[PDB]
Amino acid sequence: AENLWVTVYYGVPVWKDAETTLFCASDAKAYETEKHNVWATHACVPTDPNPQEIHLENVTEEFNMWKNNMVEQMHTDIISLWDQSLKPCVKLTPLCVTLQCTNVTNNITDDMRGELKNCSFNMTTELRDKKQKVYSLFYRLDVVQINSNKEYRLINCNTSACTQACPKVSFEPIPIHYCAPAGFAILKCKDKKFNGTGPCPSVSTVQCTHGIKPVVSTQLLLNGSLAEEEVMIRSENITNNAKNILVQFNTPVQINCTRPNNNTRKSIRIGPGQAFYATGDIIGDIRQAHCNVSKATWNETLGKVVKQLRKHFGNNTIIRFANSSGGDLEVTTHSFNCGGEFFYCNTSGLFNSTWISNNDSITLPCRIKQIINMWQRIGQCMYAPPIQGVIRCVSNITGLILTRDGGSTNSTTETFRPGGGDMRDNWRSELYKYKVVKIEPLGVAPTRCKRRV
Amino acid sequence: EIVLTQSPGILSLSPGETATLFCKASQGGNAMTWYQKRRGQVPRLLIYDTSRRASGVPDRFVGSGSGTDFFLTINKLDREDFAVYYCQQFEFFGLGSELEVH
Amino acid sequence: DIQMTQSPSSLSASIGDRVTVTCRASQGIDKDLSWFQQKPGKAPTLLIYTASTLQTGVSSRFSGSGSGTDFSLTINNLQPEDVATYFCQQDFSFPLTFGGGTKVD
Amino acid sequence: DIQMTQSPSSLSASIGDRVTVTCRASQGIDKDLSWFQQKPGKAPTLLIYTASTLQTGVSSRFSGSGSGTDFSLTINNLQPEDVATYFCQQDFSFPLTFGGGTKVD
Amino acid sequence: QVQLQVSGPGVVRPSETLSLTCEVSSGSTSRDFFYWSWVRQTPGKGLEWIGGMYSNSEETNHNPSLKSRVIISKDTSKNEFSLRLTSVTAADTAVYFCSSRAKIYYSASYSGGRIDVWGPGLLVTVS
Amino acid sequence: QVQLVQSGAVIKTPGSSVKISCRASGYNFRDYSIHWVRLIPDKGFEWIGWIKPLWGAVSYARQLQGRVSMTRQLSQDPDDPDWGVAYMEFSGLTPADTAEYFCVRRGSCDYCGDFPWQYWGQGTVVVV
Amino acid sequence: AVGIGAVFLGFLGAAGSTMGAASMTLTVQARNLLSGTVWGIKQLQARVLAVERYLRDQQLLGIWGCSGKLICCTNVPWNSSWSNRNLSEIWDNMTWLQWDKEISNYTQIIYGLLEESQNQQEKNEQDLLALD
Amino acid sequence: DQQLLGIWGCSGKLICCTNVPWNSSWSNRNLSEIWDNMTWLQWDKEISNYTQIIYGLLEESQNQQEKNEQDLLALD
Amino acid sequence: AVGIGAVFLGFLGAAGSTMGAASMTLTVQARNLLSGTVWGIKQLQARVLAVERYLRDQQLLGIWGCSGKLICCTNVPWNSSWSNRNLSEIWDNMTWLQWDKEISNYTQIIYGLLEESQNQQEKNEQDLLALD
Ligand SMILES: *[C@@H]1O[C@H](CO)[C@@H](O[C@@H]2O[C@H](CO)[C@@H](O[C@@H]3O[C@H](CO[C@H]4O[C@H](CO)[C@@H](O)[C@H](O)[C@@H]4O)[C@@H](O)[C@H](O[C@H]4O[C@H](CO)[C@@H](O)[C@H](O)[C@@H]4O)[C@@H]3O)[C@H](O)[C@H]2NC(C)=O)[C@H](O)[C@H]1NC(C)=O
Ligand SMILES: *[C@@H]1O[C@H](CO)[C@@H](O[C@@H]2O[C@H](CO)[C@@H](O[C@@H]3O[C@H](CO)[C@@H](O)[C@H](O[C@H]4O[C@H](CO)[C@@H](O)[C@H](O)[C@@H]4O)[C@@H]3O)[C@H](O)[C@H]2NC(C)=O)[C@H](O)[C@H]1NC(C)=O
Ligand SMILES: *[C@@H]1O[C@H](CO)[C@@H](O[C@@H]2O[C@H](CO)[C@@H](O[C@@H]3O[C@H](CO)[C@@H](O)[C@H](O[C@H]4O[C@H](CO)[C@@H](O)[C@H](O)[C@@H]4O)[C@@H]3O)[C@H](O)[C@H]2NC(C)=O)[C@H](O)[C@H]1NC(C)=O
Ligand SMILES: *[C@@H]1O[C@H](CO)[C@@H](O[C@@H]2O[C@H](CO)[C@@H](O[C@@H]3O[C@H](CO)[C@@H](O)[C@H](O[C@H]4O[C@H](CO)[C@@H](O)[C@H](O)[C@@H]4O)[C@@H]3O)[C@H](O)[C@H]2NC(C)=O)[C@H](O)[C@H]1NC(C)=O
Ligand SMILES: *[C@@H]1O[C@H](CO)[C@@H](O[C@@H]2O[C@H](CO)[C@@H](O[C@@H]3O[C@H](CO)[C@@H](O)[C@H](O)[C@@H]3O)[C@H](O)[C@H]2NC(C)=O)[C@H](O)[C@H]1NC(C)=O
Ligand SMILES: *[C@@H]1O[C@H](CO)[C@@H](O[C@@H]2O[C@H](CO)[C@@H](O)[C@H](O)[C@H]2NC(C)=O)[C@H](O)[C@H]1NC(C)=O
Ligand SMILES: *[C@@H]1O[C@H](CO)[C@@H](O[C@@H]2O[C@H](CO)[C@@H](O)[C@H](O)[C@H]2NC(C)=O)[C@H](O)[C@H]1NC(C)=O
Ligand SMILES: *[C@@H]1O[C@H](CO)[C@@H](O[C@@H]2O[C@H](CO)[C@@H](O)[C@H](O)[C@H]2NC(C)=O)[C@H](O)[C@H]1NC(C)=O
Ligand SMILES: *[C@@H]1O[C@H](CO)[C@@H](O[C@@H]2O[C@H](CO)[C@@H](O)[C@H](O)[C@H]2NC(C)=O)[C@H](O)[C@H]1NC(C)=O
Ligand SMILES: *[C@@H]1O[C@H](CO)[C@@H](O[C@@H]2O[C@H](CO)[C@@H](O)[C@H](O)[C@H]2NC(C)=O)[C@H](O)[C@H]1NC(C)=O
Ligand SMILES: *[C@@H]1O[C@H](CO)[C@@H](O[C@@H]2O[C@H](CO)[C@@H](O)[C@H](O)[C@H]2NC(C)=O)[C@H](O)[C@H]1NC(C)=O
Ligand SMILES: *[C@@H]1O[C@H](CO)[C@@H](O)[C@H](O)[C@H]1NC(C)=O
Ligand SMILES: *[C@@H]1O[C@H](CO)[C@@H](O)[C@H](O)[C@H]1NC(C)=O
Ligand SMILES: *[C@@H]1O[C@H](CO)[C@@H](O)[C@H](O)[C@H]1NC(C)=O
Repeated sequence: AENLWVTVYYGVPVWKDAETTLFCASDAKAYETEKHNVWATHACVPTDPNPQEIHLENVTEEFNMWKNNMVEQMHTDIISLWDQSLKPCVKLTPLCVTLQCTNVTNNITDDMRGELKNCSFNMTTELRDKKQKVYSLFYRLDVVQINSNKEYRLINCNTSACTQACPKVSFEPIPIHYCAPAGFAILKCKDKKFNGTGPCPSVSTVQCTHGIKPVVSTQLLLNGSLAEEEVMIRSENITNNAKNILVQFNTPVQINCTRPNNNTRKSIRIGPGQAFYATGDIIGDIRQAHCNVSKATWNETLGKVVKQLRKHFGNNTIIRFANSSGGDLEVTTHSFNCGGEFFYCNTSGLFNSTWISNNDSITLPCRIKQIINMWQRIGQCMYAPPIQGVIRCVSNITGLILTRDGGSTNSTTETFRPGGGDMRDNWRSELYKYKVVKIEPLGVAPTRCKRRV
Repeated sequence: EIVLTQSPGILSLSPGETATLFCKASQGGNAMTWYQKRRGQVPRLLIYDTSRRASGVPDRFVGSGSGTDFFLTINKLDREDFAVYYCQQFEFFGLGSELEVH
Repeated sequence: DIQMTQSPSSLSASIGDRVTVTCRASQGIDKDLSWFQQKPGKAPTLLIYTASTLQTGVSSRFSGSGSGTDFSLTINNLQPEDVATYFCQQDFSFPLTFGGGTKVD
Repeated sequence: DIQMTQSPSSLSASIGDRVTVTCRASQGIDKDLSWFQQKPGKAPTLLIYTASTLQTGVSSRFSGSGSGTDFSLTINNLQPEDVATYFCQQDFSFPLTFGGGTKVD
Repeated sequence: QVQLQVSGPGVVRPSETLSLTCEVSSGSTSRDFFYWSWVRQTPGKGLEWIGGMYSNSEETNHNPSLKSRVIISKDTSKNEFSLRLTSVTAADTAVYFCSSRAKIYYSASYSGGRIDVWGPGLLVTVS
Repeated sequence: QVQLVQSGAVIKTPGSSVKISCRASGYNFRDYSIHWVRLIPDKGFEWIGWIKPLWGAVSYARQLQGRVSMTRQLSQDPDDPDWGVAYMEFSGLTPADTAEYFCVRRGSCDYCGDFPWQYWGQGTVVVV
Repeated sequence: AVGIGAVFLGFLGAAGSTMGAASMTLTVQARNLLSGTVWGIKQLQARVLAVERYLRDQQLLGIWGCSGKLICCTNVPWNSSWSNRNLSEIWDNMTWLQWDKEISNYTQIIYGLLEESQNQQEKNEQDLLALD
Repeated sequence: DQQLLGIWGCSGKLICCTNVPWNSSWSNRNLSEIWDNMTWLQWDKEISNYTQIIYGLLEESQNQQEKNEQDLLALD
Repeated sequence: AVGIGAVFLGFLGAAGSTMGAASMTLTVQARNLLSGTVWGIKQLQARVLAVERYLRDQQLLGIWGCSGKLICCTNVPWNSSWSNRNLSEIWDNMTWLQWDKEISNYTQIIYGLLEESQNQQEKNEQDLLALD
């Protein structure tokens, strides 16, 4: 009886840490608004109407959001799918051309600058012999002076032909659920005070992830998942100042953003079946597009993140907020996409505070670019068509991406600057709970039963 | 901030011998970098993560230690190995230990 | 409502006797009868569900027979941990009516 | 080194006797003992590996028992092809030390 | 406290509202559902079921022998099973148990077992 | 190989501003950060800052802010994606800043962090 | 019975539980293991990966003493030098992932012992039927 | 289909008897009329409501047979 | 034993050997049979072809007298008119490719005989349990 015999059990619940390819699955409600209005409304299996998470018992696994897989997979999938929604659309090959630009008709201030240049140019008609003279409106940030006369050109004339985005398809986010194939499972940590590294005490398996609205936001990540009860800061290594700090707070901050300039879409015929959508007349006043937050909720939430930031640096610490230090446009200013229109808004009015260890609304101006160089590819730029009417959007600032400055030489205070940097910092604020594990059945254990021959 | 302190300063030994340098940190819990720099030359990484040898590194360099106390041991010294050695935590630096031919 | 009568109120037996608790119903509750064990002062814990199936956790001493209106719980080898009030529960139709209570001494 | 003593040097038996060769070790060689058969003038060929496992090719007459320091080769139904010198080989530690030699007549 | 622990006031004034709460919990799945039930143990009568409700819906199923005088509510976020018995006289002096009502079935077809365990009660006296 | 080519050593006056270039070649320039470090005699090393050349996101040392500046220029052709240029404009020159400057890159291993700079330039001497 | 509840004992629900708890529910975990322009190629690669794994496990089981059963006794004695822990503490206390990380060194040896015992059982069964 | 069969009482055979009694409340039709007269599609559309219950009964009977077989070998 | 060598008896290593030599090693040859932008489509086609073959062979075995075993006796007598060579010369001398090219004409007939014998064994087993 003391001599035991081996037994193999198949279907034993035990998993290992693994790296596989999860498959996207959007909701069928977006298929109801059909005909290629966004990406993945036709290239995605429809969701399960009962996402079935199963709460476990007496179990503890160690997680790591920073060496995690499937954030890289989300990045690669969104980049490649973004590239895939440009091949049916039009290349602007006959548009990199000599542009005769003047000032826009406006009461000109010599100290300031007009942000619109009115450019007329030669364009080929649908017929190859006849060419026409057609005019349009652009911003300063898309044209440059080539070297009396004043002739301009597009800024991307010497790197790439800009694929015009299809005006049929839109850029609003829809929730994608990444579902694991058979043999794999997804574990989500339901602990409240979980800083995204180390053993989590209450995990639960699920077949598909929750709603991830994919936002394009460098600083001040939008439409995220709110924290449970308090502000939570997360980093891979706090004393590392080259590692970004993800701040996710509890109550959202409402932010309004608008362009008040009323624009006119005008079609120009490039060739047979080729349409170029330009800006026509500016109906009304020439104003600066901007955004608003509440003063009191911003001051309160900065007090909250100060209260949480003093847990990592001691109590007697002076915390100040200063603006971004410098770089390109979309890493020093916060950039986002308000319904197919790209704003680049100044965040100097927000990170301008100091904090000691004892009805109004902040408005901030923006710039508007039409051509973008998203993910900074070597030969891939993209024009964006103008859209009609006054454009406004309401969003919720959910978190921050901060960076501690290079403190040495007896630093009494510690300052924090905003900075977007890599886009993967945005996606790690949403896949921080989940991990992907491989189910390996067929365990083996001894018992006191030998097989009868 | 973090302050690094190197104990021996100048160490005068003979070739073929062994040697052990020591560094002390103010805040424990992180890794340690060991750098070698010869006389008037480009510096070169000896040890990262306090136990891993870099590229082009012979195994006679052994890094060890924990908490605040870190050791760098060189076994069977060569005349090329008589140089300056630095300890580094994230952006801070020590003042460098000098190895001299006795 | 469906009346449930449990008998006896108390039954006395020595250590190791097979005793029987009889639960009768007024109407067809065909196999919807539960058997519960309640320490005096404590909560009733489950013994038998569906009137013939042994619940995982209690021993094989608690067995159940009967059908329709009449059921009989059976205790083989009566134990000192069997000193408890027993209840038969109807769960066939609303409302939930339970037994009278059977004490073991 | 580990000394290996094989006994006897020679053993005489008739046709069909179960004989036994005793191989003793000075140290723990627990089951690392080989048994070899060598025709006079020819090469030793393998009989038993790991001191209890019959090698494929030789008959079931060659059996092996024992453990630790002491092992015993057993020949049931002694044959005319068993006229050979037998050797027990230690292979537990360096160096390889072998038996003394057991002749069958 | 233990699972299905009933707490609240132990003395109810005459013809006021008895209001008791009970530590309930969610199931192992979001697809699970319990039926939480108030049962009283009286010295005079036997065990008497007071009422209850599904964890899925908000409909209340109760014993009409109390003549619809109960307000059976729940808060799954706050681990609350609540009885608000109204017009409480001395006849409702009893030890109240709150019970979980569910089945333990194994795979998606069959029944496999029912668990109707109870938690330790709270004596409520009305005078 | 990983090559970091600096410019030659330069001699400046107090109150001027020195521009030091750092050309990197032999790897994908958009992936790895660039640090700047200094070496002063009888002071040891002292950290300046880093810049991620993917966007140009920078970070400076606290005691050198207002004086230093970092930019980059990428390689925009589908034939040579490897090389890239980093810059460092150091202003507010004093005679205390006579030192040897280095522009460095971290290693490419998995446990390699950011500060263990594997590859080093040849150094640029600045005398005021 | 009117008023009938249910706990939906779903896929992968006995992780932290003891061995004898998971031994009842393992059948549903074995059941759920199977089913589940470039994106179709990715999902196809994932699906055929899943069936590659399932067929690998079915073949690895099939050369052992059981073809399609889920519980399987063999004729190889449990070597006590592997884990030297007796019946009650491994059948009542220990979890599954702990049991995985306790004997993740002798697994291949166990595989080879099973295969050798099954193959010699095959030759013994073929020779038992030889004299008939 | 192979996996759905394999958790039942037969691994790869095509004919399979089990230890679950046929509940007469399902179809209440005797042996001759269902073995001589009725077609297959008719038999499909006659009991297309209790099929999953039959699946669960087979699975529970096979699993308790597994534990009984494992306990029969326990005393040996 | 210190000083321990090894011959790595690999996949497909008993070709020229006799039948009874390959009968021991066949299990590893059965084990290795399975595992192994347009190029992914080619490798995918090759991989699903390999599992098409493996599943075809498992099904073709399964309708016969064995489900997952590798050695299988049945109740069909060996017709001597096929090859008329006795036990020793086919079990000690002949190789496998020779044995393939010796009876590559009556293979389908043997398949049908196996299938008919297994199906009548199925009906006899079903009728043996009829009276119980
Ligand atoms: C964070 O999350 C919030 C919550 O969803 C987002 O807010 C929504 O953003 C989208 C995209 O900008 C808005 O959608 C657009 O709204 C315009 C205003 O119309 C609204 O009101 C009318 C009247 O009630 C409704 O009929 C209409 O559905 C909208 O609710 C519309 O004019 C737009 O429609 C145009 O484009 C679509 C594109 O497919 C065409 O189909 C239409 O025919 C039309 O041409 C568009 O629907 C939405 O209104 C916002 N919601 C709210 C409550 O404001 C944030 O945008 C998001 N953050 C970021 C950065 O994206
Ligand atoms: C169209 O745009 C033009 C700008 O090119 C604008 O003309 C400006 O109008 C204002 C008043 O209408 C002029 O007067 C100014 O008023 C302010 C308000 O009190 C004063 O503070 C200014 O004084 C400053 O500037 C003086 C020099 O102009 C200095 O002498 C003085 O010390 C202050 O620094 C000033 O008096 C203003 O001068 C003109 N701009 C110019 C360049 O002349 C016009 O009103 C706009 N029209 C419409 C319809 O919007
Ligand atoms: C983000 O927003 C911030 C503010 O919210 C914005 O900062 C401002 O930028 C301007 C120029 O970029 C700064 O410079 C001013 O420019 C005018 C132009 O003539 C000067 O006249 C101003 O001088 C006045 O103020 C001095 C100090 O009071 C006086 O000494 C002088 O006599 C003049 O009265 C001034 O130089 C402006 O200072 C800042 N604002 C602040 C508060 O720093 C920033 O530019 C935005 N970001 C980006 C990228 O544009
Ligand atoms: C910033 O903080 C993070 C958070 O911890 C930190 O990451 C960790 O770094 C260590 C290495 O420094 C990683 O490696 C582990 O180290 C522990 C402790 O030594 C051991 O369990 C393992 O190391 C063993 O193995 C090595 C090689 O075999 C031996 O040389 C060594 O001596 C040990 O025996 C294990 O590998 C650890 O995984 C990470 N953790 C996370 C969550 O990233 C990071 O290092 C910090 N930055 C700096 C610069 O210190
Ligand atoms: C962070 O906040 C500081 C504080 O204002 C900003 O510094 C300011 O930057 C602007 C340029 O963006 C400077 O304007 C200057 O205008 C003159 C006019 O001709 C021009 O000659 C200069 O070259 C420069 O453009 C302004 O002086 C400067 N102010 C201070 C106090 O430094 C900084 O831009 C902010 N950073 C971001 C990313 O917003
Ligand atoms: C941009 O410039 C064009 C000229 O190329 C302007 O178009 C002219 O506007 C004047 C003013 O009403 C008319 O008299 C002409 O007939 C227009 N010509 C054409 C070809 O349209 C245009 O108005 C300017 N747009 C803006 C916004 O200033
Ligand atoms: C038209 O635009 C040009 C720029 O291309 C303006 O020229 C300069 O503009 C800046 C700021 O707008 C002023 O500070 C300069 O004084 C302008 N230069 C001159 C020589 O005046 C120009 O003012 C604009 N307006 C007109 C009517 O030409
Ligand atoms: C559109 O095309 C016309 C025709 O080539 C361009 O007009 C010529 O401009 C050059 C330079 O100013 C003159 O030397 C020619 O005499 C012009 N020819 C004619 C027929 O007008 C014009 O520059 C182009 N662009 C715009 C904006 O009209
Ligand atoms: C995140 O939380 C974990 C604990 O859940 C922290 O990990 C421990 O931190 C202490 C220092 O406070 C160390 O002594 C332990 O060795 C750490 N354990 C492990 C497994 O890493 C971690 O430091 C926290 N991280 C942040 C950024 O707050
Ligand atoms: C932006 O301009 C358009 C004109 O192009 C405005 O649309 C007009 O709206 C009025 C009443 O609101 C109607 O009577 C006109 O028939 C409309 N014209 C066209 C061409 O649609 C539009 O309302 C403006 N946007 C805003 C916010 O005022
Ligand atoms: C941001 O926009 C929202 C509307 O989308 C504003 O909310 C309105 O606020 C006014 C008072 O200012 C109320 O009378 C309305 O009922 C609100 N409407 C909604 C839909 O919320 C909000 O005030 C704006 N915030 C800022 C800072 O301007
Ligand atoms: C800071 O003060 C809080 C009191 O709110 C205390 O809990 C905490 O330990 C203090 N931290 C340090 C580093 O002194
Ligand atoms: C920072 O705040 C001060 C006072 O609130 C204000 O005067 C200043 O304009 C702000 N900074 C910027 C860059 O606007
Ligand atoms: C394109 O032209 C702009 C404007 O002169 C210049 O700054 C940029 O370097 C050019 N790019 C290339 C790749 O030549």
